[PDB]
Amino acid sequence: LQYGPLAFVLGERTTRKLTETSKVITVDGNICSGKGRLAREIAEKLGLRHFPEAGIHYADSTTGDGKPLDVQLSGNCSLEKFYDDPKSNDGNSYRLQSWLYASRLLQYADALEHLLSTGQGVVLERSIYSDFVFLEAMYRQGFIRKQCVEHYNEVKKVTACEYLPPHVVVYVDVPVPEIQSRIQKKGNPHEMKITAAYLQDIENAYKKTFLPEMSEKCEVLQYSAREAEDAEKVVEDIEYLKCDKGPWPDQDDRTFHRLRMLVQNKLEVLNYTTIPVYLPEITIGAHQSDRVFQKFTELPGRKYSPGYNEDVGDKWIWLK
Amino acid sequence: LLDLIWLETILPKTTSFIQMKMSIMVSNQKGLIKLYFLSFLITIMISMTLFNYHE
Amino acid sequence: MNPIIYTTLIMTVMSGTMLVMISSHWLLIWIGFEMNLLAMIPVLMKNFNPRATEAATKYFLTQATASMMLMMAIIINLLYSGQWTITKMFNPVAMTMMTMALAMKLGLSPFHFWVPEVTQGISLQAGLLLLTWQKLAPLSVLCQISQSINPNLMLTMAMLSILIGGWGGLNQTQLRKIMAYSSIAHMGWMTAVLPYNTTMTILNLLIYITMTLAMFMLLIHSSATTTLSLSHTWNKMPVITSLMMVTLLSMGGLPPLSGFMPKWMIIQEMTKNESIIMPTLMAMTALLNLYFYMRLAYSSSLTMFPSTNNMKMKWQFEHTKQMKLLPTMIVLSTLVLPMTPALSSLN
Amino acid sequence: RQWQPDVEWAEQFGGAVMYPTKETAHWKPPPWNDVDV
Amino acid sequence: IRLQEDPDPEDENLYEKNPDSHGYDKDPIVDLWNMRVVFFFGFSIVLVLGSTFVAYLPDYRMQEWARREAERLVKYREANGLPLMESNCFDPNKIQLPE
Amino acid sequence: KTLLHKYSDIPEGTECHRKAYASTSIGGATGLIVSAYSIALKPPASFLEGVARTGRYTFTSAAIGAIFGLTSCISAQVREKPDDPLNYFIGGCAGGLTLGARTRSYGIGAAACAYMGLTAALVKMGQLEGWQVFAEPKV
Amino acid sequence: MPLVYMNIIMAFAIALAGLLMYRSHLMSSLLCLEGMMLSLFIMSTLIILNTHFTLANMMPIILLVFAACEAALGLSLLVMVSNTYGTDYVQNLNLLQC
Amino acid sequence: MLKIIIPTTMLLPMTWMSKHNMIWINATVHSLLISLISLSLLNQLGENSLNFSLTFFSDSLSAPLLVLTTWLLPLMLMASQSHLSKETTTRKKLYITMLILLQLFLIMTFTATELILFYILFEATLVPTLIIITRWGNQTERLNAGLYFLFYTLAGSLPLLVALVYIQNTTGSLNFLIIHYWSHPLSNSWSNIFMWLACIMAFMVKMPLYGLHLWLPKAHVEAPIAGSMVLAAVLLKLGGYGMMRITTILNPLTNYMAYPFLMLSMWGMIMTSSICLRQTDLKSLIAYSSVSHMALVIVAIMIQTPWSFMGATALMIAHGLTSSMLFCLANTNYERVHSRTMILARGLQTLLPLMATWWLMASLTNLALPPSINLIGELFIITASFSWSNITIILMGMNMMITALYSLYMLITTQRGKYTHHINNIKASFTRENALMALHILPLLLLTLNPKMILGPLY
Amino acid sequence: MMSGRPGRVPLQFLPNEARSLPPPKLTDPRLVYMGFLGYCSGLIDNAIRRRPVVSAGLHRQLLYVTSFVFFGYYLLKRQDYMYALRDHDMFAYVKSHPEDFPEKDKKTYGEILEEFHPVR
Ligand SMILES: CCCCCCCCCCCCCCCCCC(=O)OC[C@H](COP(=O)(O)OCCN)OC(=O)CCCCCCCCCCCCCCCCC
Ligand SMILES: CCCCCCCCCCCCCCCCCC(=O)OC[C@H](COP(=O)(O)OCCN)OC(=O)CCCCCCCCCCCCCCCCC
Ligand SMILES: CCCCCCCCCCCCCCCCCC(=O)O[C@@H](COC(=O)CCCCCCCCCCCCCCC)COP(=O)(O)OC[C@H](O)CO
Ligand SMILES: Nc1nc2c(ncn2[C@@H]2O[C@H](COP(=O)(O)OP(=O)(O)OP(=O)(O)O)[C@@H](O)[C@H]2O)c(=O)[nH]1
Repeated sequence: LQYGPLAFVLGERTTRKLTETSKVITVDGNICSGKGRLAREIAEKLGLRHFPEAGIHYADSTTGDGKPLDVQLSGNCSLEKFYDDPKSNDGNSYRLQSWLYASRLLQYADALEHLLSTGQGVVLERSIYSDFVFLEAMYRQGFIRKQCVEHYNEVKKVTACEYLPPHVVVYVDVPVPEIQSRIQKKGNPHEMKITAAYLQDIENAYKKTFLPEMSEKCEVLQYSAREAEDAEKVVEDIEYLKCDKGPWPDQDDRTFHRLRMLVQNKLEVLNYTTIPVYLPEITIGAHQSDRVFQKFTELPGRKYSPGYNEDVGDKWIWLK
Repeated sequence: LLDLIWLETILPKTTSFIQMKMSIMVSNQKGLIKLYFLSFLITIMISMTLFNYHE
Repeated sequence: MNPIIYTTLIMTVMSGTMLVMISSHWLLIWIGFEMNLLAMIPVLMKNFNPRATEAATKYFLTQATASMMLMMAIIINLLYSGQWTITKMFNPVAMTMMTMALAMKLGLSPFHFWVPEVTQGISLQAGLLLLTWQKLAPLSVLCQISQSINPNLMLTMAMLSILIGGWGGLNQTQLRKIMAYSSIAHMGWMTAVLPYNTTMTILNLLIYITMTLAMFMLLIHSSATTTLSLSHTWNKMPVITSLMMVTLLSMGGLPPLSGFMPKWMIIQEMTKNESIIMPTLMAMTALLNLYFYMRLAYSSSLTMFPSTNNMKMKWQFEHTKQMKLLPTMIVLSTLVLPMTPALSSLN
Repeated sequence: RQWQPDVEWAEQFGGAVMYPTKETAHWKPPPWNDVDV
Repeated sequence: IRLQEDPDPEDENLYEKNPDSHGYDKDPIVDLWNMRVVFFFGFSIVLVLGSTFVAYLPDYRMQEWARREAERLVKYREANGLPLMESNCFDPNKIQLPE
Repeated sequence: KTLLHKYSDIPEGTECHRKAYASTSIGGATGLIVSAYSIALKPPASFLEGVARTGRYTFTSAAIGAIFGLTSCISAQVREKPDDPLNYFIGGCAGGLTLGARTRSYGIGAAACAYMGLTAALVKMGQLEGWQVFAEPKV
Repeated sequence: MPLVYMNIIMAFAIALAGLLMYRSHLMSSLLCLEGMMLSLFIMSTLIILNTHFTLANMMPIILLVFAACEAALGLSLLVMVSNTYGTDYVQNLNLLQC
Repeated sequence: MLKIIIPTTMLLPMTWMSKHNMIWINATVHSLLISLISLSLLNQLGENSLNFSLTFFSDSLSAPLLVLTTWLLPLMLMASQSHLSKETTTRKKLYITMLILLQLFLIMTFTATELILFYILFEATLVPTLIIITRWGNQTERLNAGLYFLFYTLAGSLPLLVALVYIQNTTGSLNFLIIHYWSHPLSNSWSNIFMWLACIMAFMVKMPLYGLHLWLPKAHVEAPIAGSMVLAAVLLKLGGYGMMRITTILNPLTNYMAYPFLMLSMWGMIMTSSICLRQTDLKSLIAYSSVSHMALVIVAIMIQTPWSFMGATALMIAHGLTSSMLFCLANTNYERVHSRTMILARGLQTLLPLMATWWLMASLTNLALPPSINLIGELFIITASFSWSNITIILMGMNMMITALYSLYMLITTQRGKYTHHINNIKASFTRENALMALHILPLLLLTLNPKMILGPLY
Repeated sequence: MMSGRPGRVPLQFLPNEARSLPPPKLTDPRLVYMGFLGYCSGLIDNAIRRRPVVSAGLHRQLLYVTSFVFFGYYLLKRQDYMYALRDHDMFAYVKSHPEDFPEKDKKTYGEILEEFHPVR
């Protein structure tokens, strides 16, 4: 069976499979800093498990067929309409932040779960600790309401506390004049009007709290735009640390068993993201929720438990 | 006056009010261990006492 | 806790309870209660959160106090008769003394203030152990000494427990508090009939037990800790709320939903003993338990409640727990009313 | 469509104590995760 | 926008889709079949053969039997001349009066 | 049950002063028990406030018992029938009215007459017939 | 029943009352706890020796060796409640209001 | 009786095993078939109940009531596929399951030989009715109604429980037969009075009796249409059925310990019918009408008179058929206008010509127009009550006067008058609504020809 | 009650002297009732695990009814035992203490005087 209490009793450990390539290396920074491209190179050369930026459609990406579901069936919030209208009365602003943080948290569990079951380090774009900077900046510009800031906090406090912090964060320090020049190079029809003040408020939010917070919990390795392009230098940089700070170095098989218990169960990881705090942006009434759930249930695969859907061709269902 | 003022207040509302009124007191314990044990001490004392739980 | 450590810990808790039910010597009885307490505390202190530390401290203080208060009652029995067997005690003071000590460990009389709080702080899974398995050993001893019990004291313990059980549960929102107050009310129901018939106490024990795991482990599967958090379960798991509602209806004791079987037989047995005001009062105030039972049933399945946007995420993934013994517990706690003449099996 | 409870209905059932009083007005609902040389 | 709830639904006029709709179901063919089978096992099967069944049930309360024995009693008790109806039913000879 | 035995020993509708005396002792002791519990579960301020709450609860309970004791006995004297449960009923309502005076609310006093009046009739009801609230194990 | 026999009995009653009401300190509460077993150990000892219960002399030592399991677990709980809250003061155990 | 219970139980898989849209058809046709088998029991032998086994028995009292329940079962099914069609397959499947579990308990209740077996199923009808009222009820207050309904009848039923078990240990057996043959005179001791109160109060609450009647205006106003009729058409009669059955051991304590109930009922009918003279809500108007007619049966039963009993059962079933029907009338108009107020929808005879008729002889049957068995029921009670006391007619006669004024009043306000100007969504009435009305009217007037099949055992 | 019956060996589910009773028939209505309970549990089981209620785990459905029907038969024998045991020592006490079981006089209603209460 999967990792259970029986397996640990009969031999299944975690420290035996742990090795040097067991570092959580989160790449973070300003919008349009090439951190995503740099993360691929770091994971490629180090042999680390890369993790692409978990968007609105990451949860459906991880389960089912991985194909994106309809926005009504997943998220009910689009970064496209987000950028188009700042203060939409439908509350696409905060609803996106809560859903995106949920995908970041889900991605974090996949990193730890895969790391503990295989022993290969992980690199992820942004992080569950890299998601508060946006909402804080989103609050300063009035992109959300004040209670959105509060509701995001207990969701973090109830959830983010349980998981372990990373070891060496990767920062691509890119100034405002560069990313204002960089955004127009792509030409997608929702990023061409990103308010410069928004990207301005992203970086100083990183300055004041982001680096200082994890400095006591992990090493911080900053890089400029030039210092990030040469991925050869940073590779040796991250291989010359100690990661003594944070609770990660002190980790016996006792705590490992509990952590693998929670990440292998893909319900408790995201259980508290639905904390019953009724906010207008994120609360869905009974009628709308019921109709969408019927739409979700009638979809293939989700009708029954996985491996129990005759509509896809599951044979031997009478004896499974 | 008769149907949905008095007859709904004689039986239903009076019982509902009494149950709620006695509910707000019996469930509003202060959580302090001192008063809990002191409440036991009365119960232990008086139980072996004036109710004559010996004859 | 390492699973091997935890498994052996549970194992001695069961052994401690088992020793109580199979020991003729009074001293061995106190040993079984001592071992049960000795290993109950670490199970509560598994999550290691301040509420758990609060709950364990309260549980230990009241249980240890009753444990040695129990030991004092045995010595007085030795002081007045020189015996050690559990047949019928020989000193009226010791009768009340141990009845108080035994009862406090069940949390029914004014000696019950720990029960709502101790289950609140500790986790739900360990709560199942506290309100199901830790309630057989003291009941086992009480059945053995039911001959010498003092009816005046014991029935006063029953009335207060049912009255406080219903009244306390009306004002609570934390569903853990709901369960404990319901458990106290059920405890008063079973505890009233020991002077009359021990067999009916046993039947009330199994039915109440199966009902508690049915409710508790369903609550485990839903992963909810408040009424509001339980409300959202309809969106993710509509089925769970469907059986959870029928368990609540049975928990009230509405026929033909089994759970009315103990209340029915308890009323009948006391009625044979010319006690007829007593059955009526407990039966009348049994409706108090139904009110918060319906209230919990109302905002879980009967009426859908405003869910959350992130709840759509939960639909994609599936439960990993194999919910062992959950299905047959629901059926055994909801449909066994026609199979009532199995009372003879207990005798 | 039939009536369905709204957020106001939930808040009526959502307090720490369903029957509030001045003796319980200051009370606060428990944290959701129970965590308080 | 308060809550993300669906707007009030619009009442569906069954005659709008099919003018010959019959209020038993949206789908016409089974809508037609529901009528034929509700009327059949209802207006006809139970309301007619059921009605004559209860109407033609054998003697209820033994009414006819009560009449037939009745005149035999009167014809007997009018022929002899003793009163056709005694005041007391149970024979006082068979009874034991206390004291 | 010596305190209750005082009430039982005095036959109804005779020797009213002692009948009231027994009722006062029953009321005062009952008021003392609840007052002690209230002090315990809800600790008040400095002891003078504690005895002040004790003074209220005992005085209310003693007053309820006293007036109930008088009415239940003097009425049986006037109406020349001691077995009638109505004797306790008026006394039950009479005692219920005092609670409204002590609590300073007509509604609470009206409710007490409605309920305590009925229960007092029921308490006398069992005494006449022979009801056992706490029946010993018989079968 | 001799004068001394109930000199222990009241001592148990005084120890029980001392444990049944807390003044300010959990250690002092614990002190009344094993004080109660001391009288319990004591009271049993007179009974067994007086009655010449030649085989019951087992019971006292195991009464102590098992009351220790309570005590050992007892302070070990307090050390937990006195390192999060810092103080063994028992009025800080009201965090479980709701 | 297993020829009825077994097919009813086997119909439960029948619905759940059915296809997507065939659930309504199969459930309706087989329930109608079950009704036909129920009519096989109308023949009651001379003076003996049709005792089938120790578990189940039937006499002329439950014989009309049983077939009323089975006949009802299609009618809720025929009255439900309007608002239920906009729902998932499971929830519609669940709804049918509940009513069938409802009738199954009702079938078992009326046929039960043992008072305890009577008792268990008698309260058990709460469980399906409660969920039906709460789940699919189309209102907000229904949540309070469910509590009001459940506790009120249970608050009387629980004291009943202690009464039966006391009889079992004292008298011996508790079945309907031995009690009748071994009946003994009940003394006047105050304990016997309380047993009389316990053995009676549970049945009066479900009638209801005036004062203990506030759970009808709550439940009926916002219950679902299907659940509204059964609760109105039989569940009230369920309290009635126990009244004849259990008043076999309460003699002669009935004579003295009935005056408060007779005074509460004989005055309540005037008061409750005076309610009906003015109601803003049509469904509330019908619910209070059921209180008055049921209050007649309480008077009928409590006198304990041969003529009174036959009038009681005749009115009991007759009221149920017409009260259920009038509730269907409310559902139709409420469906078109999406409201319950009287004056909102008016002058509906012009818009809907046939419904003007259906609501018309529905009112006449509610009016006890002779020879409709509503008259043969009410008129019998007057004669029995008048023999009991000559002043009963002053009150009970005045009921028929008050019953007329409000009965036509809803006919005047809704059907007659001028059409409402703004209302324009009233389409032609579907044949389902018209048929359902006929399924009620025709058996009523058809049964007028043979009242002997409704006059009960005392006939 | 039987508690300490003279010869009740402990921890004995179905004592060997209970075999003198007629064993319950395989098609007993009580016995098959909990075969339903096993079946009724079967639908519940896969329902929680989100599986086709009727057609899924036919082996699981077979186990639930078979396990229920097995433990039921032995439980039913125990049920018949004690009730028969309850009746056995019952009658034995009657002819062991005849003084507490007098025979009431069989006097027909011809002499019995039951007062009649008219109802008007
Ligand atoms: C005692 C009185 C009654 C007490 C109990 C009352 C129960 C109903 C009311 C409960 C109270 C709350 C109100 C209802 C809430 C329902 C919430 C719910 O979960 O509804 C939706 C849910 C979805 O079900 P789903 O997962 O889609 O599976 C369908 C079947 N595949 O729906 C479901 O999960 C329902 C699925 C139904 C499956 C039943 C299967 C039955 C199979 C029968 C086989 C018969 C074979 C016969 C053979 C004859 C020959 C031998
Ligand atoms: C025939 C023999 C007997 C003859 C004498 C008659 C009987 C005894 C006297 C009457 C006893 C019943 C009447 C009530 C007595 C207690 C009254 C009392 O405690 O009042 C204080 C208080 C009520 O006021 P409170 O809610 O605090 O609001 C104000 C706050 N500032 O109280 C409370 O807040 C708490 C709720 C009330 C106290 C608990 C219940 C007390 C009564 C229990 C039953 C007593 C039965 C006595 C007789 C039988 C036994 C001997
Ligand atoms: C909402 C309140 C209730 C609504 C109204 C319900 C009906 C009113 C009466 C309720 C009576 C319930 C208890 C009756 C049990 C069965 C009665 C019975 O069998 O008769 C006995 C009547 O005897 C009784 O004492 C019965 C109880 C009398 C009333 C006292 C208790 C009931 C009222 C209080 C509890 C119920 C109200 C709810 C309170 C929250 C005869 O026994 P006996 O007294 O002759 O026995 C032999 C010997 O004399 C010793 O007993
Ligand atoms: N809310 C939220 N959005 C995020 C987070 N991380 C990334 N995004 C979104 O990811 C999208 C792409 O980010 P960009 O920085 O523009 O991506 P890029 O141009 O590839 O540049 P790099 O991120 O530097 O690789 C934007 O919509 C961001 O808001 C996060 O933690 N929270």
